Amino acid sequence: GPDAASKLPLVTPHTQCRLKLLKLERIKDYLLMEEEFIRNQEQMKPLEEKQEEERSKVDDLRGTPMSVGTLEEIIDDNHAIVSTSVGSEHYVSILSFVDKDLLEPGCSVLLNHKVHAVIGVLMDDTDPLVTVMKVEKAPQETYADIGGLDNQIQEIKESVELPLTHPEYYEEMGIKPPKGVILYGPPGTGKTLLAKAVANQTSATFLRVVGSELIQKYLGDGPKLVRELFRVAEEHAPSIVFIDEIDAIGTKRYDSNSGGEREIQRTMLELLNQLDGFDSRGDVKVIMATNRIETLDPALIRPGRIDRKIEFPLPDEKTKKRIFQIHTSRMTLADDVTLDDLIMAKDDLSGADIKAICTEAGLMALRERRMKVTNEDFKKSKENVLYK
Amino acid sequence: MEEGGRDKAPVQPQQSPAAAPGGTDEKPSGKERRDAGDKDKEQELSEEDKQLQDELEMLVERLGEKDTSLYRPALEELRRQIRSSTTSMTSVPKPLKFLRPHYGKLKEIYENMAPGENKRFAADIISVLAMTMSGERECLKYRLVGSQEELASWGHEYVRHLAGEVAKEWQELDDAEKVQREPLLTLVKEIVPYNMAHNAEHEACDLLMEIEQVDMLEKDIDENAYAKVCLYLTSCVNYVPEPENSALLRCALGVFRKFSRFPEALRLALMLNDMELVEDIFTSCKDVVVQKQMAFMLGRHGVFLELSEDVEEYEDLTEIMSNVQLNSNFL
Ligand SMILES: Nc1ncnc2c1ncn2[C@@H]1O[C@H](COP(=O)(O)OP(=O)(O)OP(=O)(O)O)[C@@H](O)[C@H]1O
Ligand SMILES: [Mg+2]
Repeated sequence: GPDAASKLPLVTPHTQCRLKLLKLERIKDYLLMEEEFIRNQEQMKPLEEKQEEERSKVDDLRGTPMSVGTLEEIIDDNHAIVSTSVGSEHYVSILSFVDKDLLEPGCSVLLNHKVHAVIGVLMDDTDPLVTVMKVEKAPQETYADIGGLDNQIQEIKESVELPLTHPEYYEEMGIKPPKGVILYGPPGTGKTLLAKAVANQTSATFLRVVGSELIQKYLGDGPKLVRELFRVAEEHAPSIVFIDEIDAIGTKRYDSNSGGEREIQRTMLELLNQLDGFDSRGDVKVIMATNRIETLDPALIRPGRIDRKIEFPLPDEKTKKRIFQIHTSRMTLADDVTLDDLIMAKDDLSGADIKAICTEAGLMALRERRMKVTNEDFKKSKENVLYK
Repeated sequence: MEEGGRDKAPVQPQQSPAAAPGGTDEKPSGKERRDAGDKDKEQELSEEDKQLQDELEMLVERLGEKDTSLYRPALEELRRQIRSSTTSMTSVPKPLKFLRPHYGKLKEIYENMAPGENKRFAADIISVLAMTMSGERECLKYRLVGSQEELASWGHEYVRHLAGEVAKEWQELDDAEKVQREPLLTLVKEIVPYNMAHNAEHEACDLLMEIEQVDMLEKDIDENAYAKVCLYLTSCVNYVPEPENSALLRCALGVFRKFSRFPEALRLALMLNDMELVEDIFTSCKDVVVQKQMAFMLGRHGVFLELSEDVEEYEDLTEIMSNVQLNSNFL
């Protein structure tokens, strides 16, 4: 609603231009007349104080044991039906003291404890679902840290980050930004790394959900979480929703699923609507990451739902060296290990294997209370990770 | 009060400047020779801002606050040589040593004499030399004088020549957004005689560059909104924007014609002798401009019809203008 700050962010002069001065003095004159305008009338008309008298009378009209209940329906204004504490419905009378605006059908209502009526709305406790996927800040991974993938970082920048920092570009050519991005590649290529990189330099509520939690126990509590996921995203202003391992909504079978595949499909048919249905969309951008782009219904990937398909290949030899350097940056090597010699250990190392080598190297140096990794540590590190 | 690393530099060359009080006796010729040569080399190392903090500037800041307060009027003698050197050190400490409420008694310190040819010194600097201080001072002293002592000596009119000089160079200094800086100073001064001051400012600015005058008109729109309570600047304020957009500027006149409507739209004395001035803008936006001025359209045909020769067609044109082209085209 209204914003307490930012009375007039007219910083267009951005200098000592006199235009800044004229507006400021305007309020000062209005303030002066208001001062004696309120106190003067507050003496010969000592009916309402507006500071202690106003609040006082309403409190008496309220009750000491204020009740809490659920508003069930909105009958004509000044009248509503509110569900009592346990199981009863009362045709209460709405009092004007309430804002009369936050009366959503089912949020909350405060009622007098004897003549039950509407006395006031109650803000709804942050539902546990919102807190579950409300990623605050990406801990450490920056955007120059990712390294390697270069032509693939421009697509994500140009779909989920540019339209929020420089909208003019998709503002003068009359082109709406590409709807979504789907990331696909072998197991371990930076798919999620780039996914959390965008969360770093972003100004929107990031939400993350893995494909495995989209499949639930009871029937119907399937394509109902999908509705909740996109209901939270809309309520939270600009937001990037990240679905990870989307290939778990029909690639993995779980006994907890009361309904079998037939139930999982209806989850997809609800996810299909939530990405492109005849409802309004607003500002919500979907990033889907998967390691098997060939095992999902070719309608979830239809242009319009997800537009830009980004392909993540196994690291190139030149990029392999960059991966080692970034991961080994904060490591006191023993000027005896050569990075180039370990670049060729197996025909194709994902890159997540590179970090595994550089992380097991340290654990192989801790065992000897040594703060310098030698070629022996890496040699045994390169065998304990990608061999067994 | 202390120095490090480069301590040697500020030690040897400072004894002579500090020896001035003791060098004025028995050494009549020593002082003059050193000053002449030091001036040339000083500017080379000053124009470059390679040091965040000025080491030399702070040294004199202390003794200059009190020494200059009583020494300046101590002599009160006009000398050809002393005046040039004296004015040099007055401007340097103004921004920092002088506090905001100190220009009340500063009228006699700067009005009496000018700093020689400081114009060259005010061109290299962008906005930090004297632009901030110069404008603020005139906003207070002048107003009080005109309240009851508007009649004064010729000194009041001397400052008029000063105003014109500044505007001629600020616009082209950088061609950046700072161009809009000039109008602020002229507004405060000459509240009543605003027209006379503006006549000189735009006389030279328009000739220097042609197209860079359009941006100026924009600042005029918002300026008039914050007018005075008294109903005295409702007519004079609306006349200034006209002369600039005349034949002295681009002949588009699209905004010129609109400018006449501000003075309550007194059509009897603003454009009544304006349509026939050009006689060659019939196909231009001249016709369209009047199409948004439904204030004196009834009397338009009173003079236009009697012409019967200024226009190729004089009867058919008027008929098809009212609503013939409005409803038919859309449907
Ligand atoms: N190209 C790369 N550049 C930098 N780090 C990489 C790269 N590829 C993998 N990594 C590292 O691999 C580690 C573990 O795997 P990672 O999180 O990157 O997997 P992923 O590529 O997103 O794959 P998946 O979708 O299978 O989870 C990450 O912490 C990341 O730093
Ligand atoms: Mg992943």
